[PDB]
Amino acid sequence: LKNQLGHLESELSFLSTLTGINIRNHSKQTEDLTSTEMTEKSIRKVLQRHRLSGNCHMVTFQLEFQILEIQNKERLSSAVTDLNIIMEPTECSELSEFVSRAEERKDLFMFFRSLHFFVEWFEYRKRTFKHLKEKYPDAVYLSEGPSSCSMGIRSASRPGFELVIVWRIQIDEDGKVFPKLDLLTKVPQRALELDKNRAIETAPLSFRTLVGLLGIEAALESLIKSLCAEENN
Amino acid sequence: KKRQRMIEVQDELLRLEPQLKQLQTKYDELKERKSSLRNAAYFLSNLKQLYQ
Amino acid sequence: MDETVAEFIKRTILKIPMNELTTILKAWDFLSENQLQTVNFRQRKESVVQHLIHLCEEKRASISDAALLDIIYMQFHQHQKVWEVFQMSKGPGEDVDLFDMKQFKNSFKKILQRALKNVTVSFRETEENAVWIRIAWGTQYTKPNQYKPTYVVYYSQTPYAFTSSSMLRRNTPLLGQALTIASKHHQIVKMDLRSRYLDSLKAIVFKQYNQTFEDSRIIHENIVEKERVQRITQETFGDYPQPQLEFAQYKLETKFKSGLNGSILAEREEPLRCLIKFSSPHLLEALKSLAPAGIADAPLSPLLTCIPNKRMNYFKIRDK
Amino acid sequence: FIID
Amino acid sequence: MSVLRPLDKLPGLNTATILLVGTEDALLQQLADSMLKEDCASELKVHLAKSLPLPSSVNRPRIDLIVFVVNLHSKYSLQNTEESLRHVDASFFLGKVCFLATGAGRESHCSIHRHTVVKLAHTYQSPLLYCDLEVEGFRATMAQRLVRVLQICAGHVPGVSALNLLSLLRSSEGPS
Amino acid sequence: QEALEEKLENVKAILQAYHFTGLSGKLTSRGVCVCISTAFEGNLLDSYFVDLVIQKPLRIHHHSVPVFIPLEEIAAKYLQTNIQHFLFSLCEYLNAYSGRKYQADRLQSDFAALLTGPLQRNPLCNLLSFTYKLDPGGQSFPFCARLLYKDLTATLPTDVTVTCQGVEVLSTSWEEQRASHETLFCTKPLHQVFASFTR
Repeated sequence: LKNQLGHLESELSFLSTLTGINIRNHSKQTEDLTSTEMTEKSIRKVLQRHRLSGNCHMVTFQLEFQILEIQNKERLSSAVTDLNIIMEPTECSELSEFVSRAEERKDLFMFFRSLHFFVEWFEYRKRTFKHLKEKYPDAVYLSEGPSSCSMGIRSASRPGFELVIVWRIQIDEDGKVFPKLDLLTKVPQRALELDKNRAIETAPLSFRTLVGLLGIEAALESLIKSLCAEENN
Repeated sequence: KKRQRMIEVQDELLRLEPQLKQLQTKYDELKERKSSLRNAAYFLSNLKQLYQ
Repeated sequence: MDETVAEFIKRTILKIPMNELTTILKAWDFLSENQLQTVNFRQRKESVVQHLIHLCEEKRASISDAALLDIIYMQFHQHQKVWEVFQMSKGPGEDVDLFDMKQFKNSFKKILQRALKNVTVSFRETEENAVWIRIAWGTQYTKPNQYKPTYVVYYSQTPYAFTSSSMLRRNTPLLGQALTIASKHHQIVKMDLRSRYLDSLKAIVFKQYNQTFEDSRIIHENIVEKERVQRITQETFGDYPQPQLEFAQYKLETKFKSGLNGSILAEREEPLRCLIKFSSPHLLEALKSLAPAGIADAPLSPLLTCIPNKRMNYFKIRDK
Repeated sequence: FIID
Repeated sequence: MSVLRPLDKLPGLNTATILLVGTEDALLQQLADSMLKEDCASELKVHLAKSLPLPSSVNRPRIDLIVFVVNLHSKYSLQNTEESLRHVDASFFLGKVCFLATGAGRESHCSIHRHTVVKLAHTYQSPLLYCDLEVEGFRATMAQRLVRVLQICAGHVPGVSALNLLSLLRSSEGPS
Repeated sequence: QEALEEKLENVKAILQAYHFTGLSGKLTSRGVCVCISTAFEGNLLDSYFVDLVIQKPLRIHHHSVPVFIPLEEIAAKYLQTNIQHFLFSLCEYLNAYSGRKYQADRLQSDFAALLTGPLQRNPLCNLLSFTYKLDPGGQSFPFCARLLYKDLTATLPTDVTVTCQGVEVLSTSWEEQRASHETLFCTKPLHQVFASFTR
């Protein structure tokens, strides 16, 4: 029984790296809802309440759902009746609107595959902002750290020219998770008459064409490096 | 010999469909690539001359 | 009423036995059920030919109604004809396809009435949306080939098709490209695999039927030999149910080279041409019993084990 | 053993 | 090493054995099961072999009898037997090697000559017997016949030795 | 022994819950076999098993997924550079595949008495066609709706073309009705808009 547990823990170690979800504790509860009316082809009602206390790669979750199973001799169906999400305050605050949508839609399989895709773009963000901070420590400053809502670049000796980059995550009803890269500029009114080519009006639309052609990280490193290296003064 | 003529032009009809279909999409991509690269070279030159 | 299409009505009564004669006529569902119990099925078989020909006269059957009976007769009897496979290819620059059954039945009808002037086209829709197509080939003058039909099995979403071997081989590029245009594809490849069981050829290709899981006085001294000759057959074949293939032609152009003889074909540079056919039923679980019999080697050759995997049986072998 |  | 000798170790106390050498695994198993039906006063230990030379096992007893079950419908049982009698000693051939040619009842589908196994036994000085093991009535006559050879080769009777079995099982054509 | 059997049932409660999260599977000598369970609007069904090898390169042996969707071009692209992205894409393909089959079973069970004429269904359900009748003011209106899909990874429609088989020379009620069906087919699923038709 130490050897029969020893290959099941390898199956727990394989599915924690495959599905990305480690379940810490689980409870099993059986309640019976068998009706007391006599009829032909009698239906056994199986109500199973489960508590899923597990975590993702960085965030945790808590589930409370019951499933009413319909056992009948002609057809086989089972309906998920009640959903409940017990949430904690985390380092992201834009995923709370999906909590109210999943409670109305009552599809917990949409809740499991989209929040792992939410961390899959967020673990890309932890590898990108580690690269952007340690390479340029004097120009790229992050206000809430790498778990922020937006990032900006600020020059050291030039305190008036800034460029902020907002990276939001929106989830539609098609089951996909898509980012949205938008640019906002911080230029005061003294350089408005010094610019006559009007590139600051068409500045977010030219920034999204660098995303679809060069990439996400290749567009972010092009706005940091080409803004620099003016070493005449 | 006309049914053998009809079956080979129809064989040449399916021989000529997909490679001008995929080079229509590659012409649509390369026109989208050049119009994005010229608008980004106009954008990056105007932002460095704003920086000077 | 034409006589030559009425000969095909009395032929299919003669080609069915009397035990499954009630199975075909209830699935044919054109006659009402009060006339089926009126005709006595326990009498002589030539009276069944005479009684059913009055029922086909007063209900005014046509050439599509008599070919509707031919599909149901060949659905429950799939053993008389072989089935070659066709492989259609998806073109580049495509992500999704547009298929419609009303768009399929007119585009396949107009592609055969344009090429030849006498082509009989009949359709039947079955379970899980499979279209069953009869083609009767007429050349330029005669009413078409009624005694020798040609069947096309198409499952309405797959690029794989099960077409029977016709006796007119000159219309076989015409039948292949006509399925290619009406199903929105651009390339037809005749893949070389054939058998007499249509239910086993949909099990070996579609791969949805192959796996169904969720005293010390008689002691051997061959401990290292006994479970070595069966461990290869369990990790490749196993005791699981397998599809049926009864034919495999092996075209060998290989040479002869061995370490035992030093004067037998030691100067030959010419290839030794061969062709090896297998003619035995259920061959995939017939070759697994030779390895515990001791008449075959426990490193079995991969040419006999890639037959459900590589999805053909015609192989061409090159060796020095 | 290749198959052409 | 991988050699065979009939005299290296101790036999035991009223315990003999038999080395069934053959290629068929279902045909020699029914011969091995039928020898345990006919009871005797000795413990029988049936060994099943594929082809000589055997692997080097250390839990083997002294071997009293090696039979070579060849098939008359198979050349694979003959070509393995020709490789089997190369790694043997000459002290096996003093009345301790018997032959069995199976398939002698069917003279319509036979695949090797009857004179070939006579010439194989004449130059090697071994007795040759014919039996068909497909019949259960013929197999019990065969399973009786393996016991009374094994009573001679183990030395369970007084006065009859292993080379006395070779002199009784001689075969020679008439000189006239 | 009671400490190990308590820890054995704690593994058995988590491995029961791995079927409830969508993807479960045990290890095999012949690779790994992963069962994928799909659901739509709180109603689940049977699972489909996909066998995947461990050895290099990654080859496919067998799958209980039907071949109505092409699995060859997906496994040449998504299986090569990633492992968990290929399994979570096919969990979204089969939920879109069982999401279209859930709407076809409901249409032939309860709301088949409202439709007239035969139905023509493809197993991919990329193009649907059905003709129904409603009574908004006491007159039967035969409405023929064709539902074409533009995104293969979704459940909701994109291309909605609703025509009328009967008369069309009337007031502005049917033009307001045809504008009402095109908005309630794009932003509402098909089982909830049939229950609104009885309302």
